[PDB]
Amino acid sequence: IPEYVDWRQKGAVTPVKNQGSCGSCWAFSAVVTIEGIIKIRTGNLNEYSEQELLDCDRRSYGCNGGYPWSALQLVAQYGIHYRNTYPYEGVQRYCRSREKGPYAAKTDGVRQVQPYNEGALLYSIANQPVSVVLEAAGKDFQLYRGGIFVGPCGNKVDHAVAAVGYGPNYILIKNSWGTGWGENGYIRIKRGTGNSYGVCGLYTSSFYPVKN
Ligand SMILES: *[C@@H](C(=O)O)[C@H](O)C(=O)N[C@@H](CC(C)C)C(=O)NCCCCNC(N)=[NH2+]
Repeated sequence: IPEYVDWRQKGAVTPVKNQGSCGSCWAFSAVVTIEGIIKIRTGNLNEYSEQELLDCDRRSYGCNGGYPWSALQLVAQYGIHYRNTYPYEGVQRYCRSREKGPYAAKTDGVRQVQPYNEGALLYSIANQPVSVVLEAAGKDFQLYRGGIFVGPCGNKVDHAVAAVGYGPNYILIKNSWGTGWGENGYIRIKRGTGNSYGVCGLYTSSFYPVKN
């Protein structure tokens, strides 16, 4: 795999979103990987509905949090609507997939990256955007304004984001806190520290959709 991967340069990343007050990071995370893999497989970049995952993933808890892997299973089992048809409301409502006609996209499945393994994560990111989790509760993460982030942070992972690239000394992360946070909405997190958790627990739990 190359020394640098940046899926934004391959036109595989949609603009940065702001999840707002709702704890829907897991659905934003999931959607980034769906948007990425649909572009990689079909050549079209589209935006898909975080709101639909929020309303329709019964394993998750709406704005109270959820599971990227569960949302990814939803999309493989059923599909997902365009974001324009099922726009983000920042509040869990009832699942409106049937009202909004046929799904715009469907995946074939969900894989887990083998946890606590930096090379396994980078291999996956070389192929497509990957849903990853990290500890975002710490003030240093929240006030991040740019640079390679090394922490301080612990391993109490609480926030699902999407890795859309990496370099020699960082993993490139699309966050869902708007374009004002971090590096236009992105964070570069240090890798290769020999901490198998990853910094801020980045290697704890990573998933990507499969599409054939
Ligand atoms: C993340 C966010 O929106 O910033 C959001 O709180 C979230 O989805 N958190 C996850 C943990 C990460 C995905 C590692 C989470 O807390 N998942 C468990 C479900 C939420 C707690 N359960 C209930 N019933 N409230």
